[PDB]
Amino acid sequence: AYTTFSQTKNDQLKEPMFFGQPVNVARYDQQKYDIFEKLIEKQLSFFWRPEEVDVSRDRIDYQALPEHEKHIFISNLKYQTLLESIQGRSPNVALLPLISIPELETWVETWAFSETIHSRSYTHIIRNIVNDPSVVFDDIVTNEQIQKRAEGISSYYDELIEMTSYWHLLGEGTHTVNGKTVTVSLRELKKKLYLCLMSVNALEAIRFYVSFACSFAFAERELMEGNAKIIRLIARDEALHLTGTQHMLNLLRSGADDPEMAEIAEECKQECYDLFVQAAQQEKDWADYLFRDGSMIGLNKDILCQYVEYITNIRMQAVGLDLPFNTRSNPIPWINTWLV
Amino acid sequence: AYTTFSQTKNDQLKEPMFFGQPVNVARYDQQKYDIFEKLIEKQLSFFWRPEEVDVSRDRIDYQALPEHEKHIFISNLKYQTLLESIQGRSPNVALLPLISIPELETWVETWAFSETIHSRSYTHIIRNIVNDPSVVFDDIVTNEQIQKRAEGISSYYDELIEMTSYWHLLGEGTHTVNGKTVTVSLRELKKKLYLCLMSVNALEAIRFYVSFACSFAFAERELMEGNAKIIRLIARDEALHLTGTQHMLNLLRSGADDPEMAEIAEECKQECYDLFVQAAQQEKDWADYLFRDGSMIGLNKDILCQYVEYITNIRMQAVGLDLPFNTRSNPIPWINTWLV
Ligand SMILES: [Fe+3]
Ligand SMILES: [Fe+3]
Ligand SMILES: [Fe+3]
Ligand SMILES: [Fe+3]
Ligand SMILES: [Hg+2]
Ligand SMILES: [Hg+2]
Ligand SMILES: [Hg+2]
Ligand SMILES: [Hg+2]
Ligand SMILES: [Hg+2]
Ligand SMILES: [Hg+2]
Ligand SMILES: [Hg+2]
Repeated sequence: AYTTFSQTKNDQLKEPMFFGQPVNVARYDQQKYDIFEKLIEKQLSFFWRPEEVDVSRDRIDYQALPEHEKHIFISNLKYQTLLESIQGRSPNVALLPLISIPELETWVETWAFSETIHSRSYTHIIRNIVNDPSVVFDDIVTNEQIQKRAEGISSYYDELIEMTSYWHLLGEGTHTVNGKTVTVSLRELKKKLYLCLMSVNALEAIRFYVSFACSFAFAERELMEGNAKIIRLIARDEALHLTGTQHMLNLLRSGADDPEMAEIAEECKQECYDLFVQAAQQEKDWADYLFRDGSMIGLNKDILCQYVEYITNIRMQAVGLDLPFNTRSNPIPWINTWLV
Repeated sequence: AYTTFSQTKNDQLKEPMFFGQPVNVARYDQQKYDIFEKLIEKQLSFFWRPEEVDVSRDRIDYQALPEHEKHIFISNLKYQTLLESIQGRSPNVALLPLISIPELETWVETWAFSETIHSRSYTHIIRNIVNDPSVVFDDIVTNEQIQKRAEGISSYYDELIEMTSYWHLLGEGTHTVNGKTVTVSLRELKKKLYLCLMSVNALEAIRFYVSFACSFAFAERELMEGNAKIIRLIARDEALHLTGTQHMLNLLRSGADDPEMAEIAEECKQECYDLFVQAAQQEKDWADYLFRDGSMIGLNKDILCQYVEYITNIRMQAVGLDLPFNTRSNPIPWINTWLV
């Protein structure tokens, strides 16, 4: 039931963010939610190209690095790479088919485009510090260590995409497919989207900020500056992305866009709380692999874990959830000079 | 049966362009087909922002235009806006789920992204020349003459998107759904893909160039110069887009990438020919509507129809189809001043 161009003339200012009539005309002179247009404008003003950044000295720095420090750096790089690979394609495949207002549709495509730039920035870095990228990229797919901290991400997406297909093909109701009953409920599909968005918010607001900490730690000891410039640029974009998800979630919760959503959100309550708790726990567990062969002066499992708790409470509070960790001060205040 | 991150370790250099294992890692250090990486790089170096273009004198230019010329300029602008709205979302929703090589996946997202900048530019022009933009945007969806093309284009995308869902959900074979038999054939799905591709090739290779001629006809008279600067940037991007689909089609029909597709394209060869000739005929009928109230300096239904046949012959030959019209030279060589 999906269409690339709905022939019905509708007031786009009256459609909900999701599940309404598919967007037909792309206009930007007006918007139901001005914030998405502001995010497109900001992101476009930040346009950058990784190839231009000078990472020529990073090879000398990396080579001089002690083995366990090479391990920490390259492992952080492999994870960032896997997350961006998924973020480059997923927002378009999972959200585009469900969006019903123009500014949000375009923001999703701009956001996803920026992710492919990040992925491209990692190839730029890898190529300039290793003799063969092929070894780095192949290890990403294998090595359960990586897949372990990331387990569940592709899960939330894949499930949303499949239920969305059944909905477009069969419509709401109970059906018979090859002799088996299949139920299609819009209420359950709306729940699937909210949970997905929450997982994405956790990915960009928490999982990525933990990785930045590891990157900037090297920058503090005046090493890997080429990588550092790029990470600052990526972090500047990520702040825009997390703002977008925070607004999507809070607007859906308010009930002003779709009352049924506010009702479902109250039911999603414990589930979204738990997925944030699970993500936080996965980041900590990943620390065990990062510091397998040893840690660094100002960075170790303990400090990283404190930062995970510190940032998770901040992110969860921003979307109205209760805080799972003890309140604390920033454990690595030096990172502030690198962000913003 | 689609996944945002396939857990199987595969050689991305040995996968077909389409219908293979879904892309897992996003890397840009190598590629099966260099053309797509080349295209991503060129498109990125061309980055521009419509806001930067001064269109402050276009308002007075438009008001002073005779009645029939306003009709021409605005009808053309609305058709362009229509196609751009479709091209900004469709390649993503229709192709991403079927691609199996990383360079092609990112090119498609980069391509789609560039189209949303084109949509943004038309909003920039429209509100700088009409006072009440809503009137323009609403006519785009309901205009009977314009829609005499919207459904045909949308139909090719929609049918491919629907069959793709059945294939991903049920797989090949004879199934039953709510008392009805439903057959799923990969061979038929392959044919559907070859068709959106031929259709989109005709769209960017022919439909858009016919509209460029009209825009630059005004620029040759020193009118609507802000509009002209923007169409020049747009046309520069389109040359890259059509290069992309031309390569996809030739790789699929030669048999180099997928023997089966080559066998399929050979059997539906007459259908592909009729499809291209049908697109040229619609552009001819349009020129008719465009000049129903009179012509202007440098353009008329006859000169325009001659350009359609000239450009159509060139594009069809590029993808292996016989020429439908008589060969001739370029009817309007002055257009090269604004193109390539
Ligand atoms: Fe990113
Ligand atoms: Fe992001
Ligand atoms: Fe375009
Ligand atoms: Fe295009
Ligand atoms: Hg999501
Ligand atoms: Hg998700
Ligand atoms: Hg860290
Ligand atoms: Hg198509
Ligand atoms: Hg025209
Ligand atoms: Hg024309
Ligand atoms: Hg064909």
